[PDB]
Amino acid sequence: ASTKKLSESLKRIGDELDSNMELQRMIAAVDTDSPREVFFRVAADMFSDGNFNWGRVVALFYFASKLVL
Amino acid sequence: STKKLSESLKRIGDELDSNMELQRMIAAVDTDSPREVFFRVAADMFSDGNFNWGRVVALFYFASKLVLKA
Repeated sequence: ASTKKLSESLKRIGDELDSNMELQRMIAAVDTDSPREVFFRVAADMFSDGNFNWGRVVALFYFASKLVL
Repeated sequence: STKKLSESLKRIGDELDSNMELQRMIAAVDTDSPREVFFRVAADMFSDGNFNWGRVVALFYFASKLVLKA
């Protein structure tokens, strides 16, 4: 427990997002014609179990960022 | 197709929320000044020089839990 430990945990997590080549490839393999359709399709499957927890929403926000930027 | 990605993202989000160590350290921020905590953690996260989007999203995950507790 400390501010150092928290920063390293977040640093580790963020670095896991960007360096996960499998995720990056799946994200690139989706589409680039019409992001709106891709977003709602991915969102529907992510939440088909009904669980709308904050971690998943942030994952979806990361995905949308890569789609529009 | 879209399924493997959605499953991948769902797993990442559930892992964030089940990171008990992470949830526990974040819950310990009973500070008079959230701003200082925010800048302190953000400074350590970027002390190398790499301002990559993944770290920013994790900082955004942290900041949301930090600020939306009041």
